[PDB]
Amino acid sequence: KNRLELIPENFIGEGSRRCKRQKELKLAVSSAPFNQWLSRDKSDNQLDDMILQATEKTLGKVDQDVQFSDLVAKFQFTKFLQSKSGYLIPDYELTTLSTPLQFKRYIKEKILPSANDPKLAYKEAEPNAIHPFSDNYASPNIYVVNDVTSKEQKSKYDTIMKEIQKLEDDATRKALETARSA
Amino acid sequence: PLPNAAIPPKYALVTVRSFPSLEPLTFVPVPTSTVAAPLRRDILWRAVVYENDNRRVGASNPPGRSENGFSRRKLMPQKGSGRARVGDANSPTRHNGGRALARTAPNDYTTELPSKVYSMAFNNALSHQYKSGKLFVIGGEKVDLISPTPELDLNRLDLIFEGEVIFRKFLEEFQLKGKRLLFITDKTREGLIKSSDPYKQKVDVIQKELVEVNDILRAQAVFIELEALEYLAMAHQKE
Amino acid sequence: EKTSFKKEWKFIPGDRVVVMSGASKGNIAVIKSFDKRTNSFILDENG
RNA sequence: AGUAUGAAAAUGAUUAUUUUAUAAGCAAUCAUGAAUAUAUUAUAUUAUAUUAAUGAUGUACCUUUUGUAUAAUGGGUCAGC
RNA sequence: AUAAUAAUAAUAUGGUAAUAGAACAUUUAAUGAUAAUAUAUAUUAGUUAUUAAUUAAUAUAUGUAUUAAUUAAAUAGAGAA
Ligand SMILES: [Mg+2]
Ligand SMILES: [Mg+2]
Ligand SMILES: [Mg+2]
Ligand SMILES: [Mg+2]
Ligand SMILES: [Mg+2]
Ligand SMILES: [Mg+2]
Repeated sequence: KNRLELIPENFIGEGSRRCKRQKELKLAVSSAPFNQWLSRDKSDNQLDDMILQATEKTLGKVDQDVQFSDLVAKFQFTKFLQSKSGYLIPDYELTTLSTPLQFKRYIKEKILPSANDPKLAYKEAEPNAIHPFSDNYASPNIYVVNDVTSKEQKSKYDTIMKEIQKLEDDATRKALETARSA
Repeated sequence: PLPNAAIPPKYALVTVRSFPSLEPLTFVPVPTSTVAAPLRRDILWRAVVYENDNRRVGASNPPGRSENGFSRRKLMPQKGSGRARVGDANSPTRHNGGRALARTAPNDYTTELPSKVYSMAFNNALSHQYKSGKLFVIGGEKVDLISPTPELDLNRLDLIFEGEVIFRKFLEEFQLKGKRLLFITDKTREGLIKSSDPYKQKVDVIQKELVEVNDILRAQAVFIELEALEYLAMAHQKE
Repeated sequence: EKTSFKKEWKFIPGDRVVVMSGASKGNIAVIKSFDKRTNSFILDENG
């Protein structure tokens, strides 16, 4: 003789087939057999030693500024570099660059900046994108207003409000309890 | 003499991989003409447009004053009415009538392109893709491998059904969830297609012989068999 | 007449039922009768 | 001749601002007082907007013509085609 | 030895029939971020040598562009029957 409320504890059935499937898929994704030869991503200090390590692995004690001996060796070097780094290099780049030092330089130029600053990264949808800061304009009068998405800000605000609610409400509850006690 | 008269580089290295993950096995040297051609966008444009034209259905069929339903009766006498002159009620001048210069049944929008030009365009597309670094070649049986092909993963470009899960995992790994991709395959890898069909909207799976320039250009990342690639090269050679 | 079903219903007048997604969502009610044309049920005093 | 929606116009009534009962003609443009309205920099000796004081200038538009204000052709207005 | 912009000097810039060159609006297809602090349409006042677009305020939608741009095309622009 009451309204039960629709909480999943009261439900008993083998339905929600489209949700169950999704859940299963998620589970599978979480634990699946896969090579994954690039787990952690490469800081510039790391890069500095990484190249050396690669050289040691491959060709032994040879100058980094000097060219590769053979193609197989080069391939070996490059693969190793990729694996240690986390970021795979475009085949064109591989074809072009003919020395470990050169490779390192390329890496520094290209993949390092996006690793440190995440919003400075390359989104394909806008290839002609530009990312200016107030520092770039060498003058006090010029400044760049921060691009914080009007969604993110909103979310933050909401979170703050929630936190406040949790706090003040909790305090009130505590007070009430105290009153009840004495 | 003519100074600065160098000889051009004739080859370019494309790293062969293994398609569930993508672990580099070998370098293969492919000719410069099919993978490092300078970007001639106008040639590309010629191809793409041509392709589009050929793809048209062309079913614009409004009724002309001939095909429109009315009778041929002259609605009003020539004179005596004090009104404007009228013929049959099919004139495009009147709201219910036919359309002037109507387009009729199957409209043919097909155009021609020299085969050589088309081939060049194809090559150019491939080159562009390679330059982008969004060309990925998969293969093994045909060439000597430097690193040995790993276990639990093959070189066939093939895979609830488990395959789908694997595909999903691969996508997750390679940061190419939302973006469109193109699998150029040597034969009908049915399993692969089955795996991919959940992500059908963003996934093209194409048989070798039927790959289009548009399809390559459209695709944000292309995955091709080594054999298929070779075949393509042979097709759009030069001679 | 073709679209209406005839059992082929998921419920029968008499049995007890929970109603959700309405103004009285989470309600409990006895289903008193059905309207065939509309393929719908009428619920005791509630719903 | 589907269902929603509808500050689209032509068209009607009404109210407000303004001009108008010694003034004559494509009803506009330019000059130029005055009155009203709005304006979170009207600081004002302010700025915009509206409005047929008053002055000057000003033969509708198309078509066809050697040539049209023509009293030559065509159009009641608006919307859609 | 180019392009874009800005100078200096010069010459040229009425136009029917007609020829030539360059743009914009609308709609569809290919590619395509983004977001209710956004967008679309409308009204009013601004702005840019201005058939266009943009800014601000206002009103109505809509969990949101076939959106910017480049192509391809057109049932692609109406006071004149
Ligand atoms: Mg005259
Ligand atoms: Mg008349
Ligand atoms: Mg002229
Ligand atoms: Mg038309
Ligand atoms: Mg009209
Ligand atoms: Mg006009």
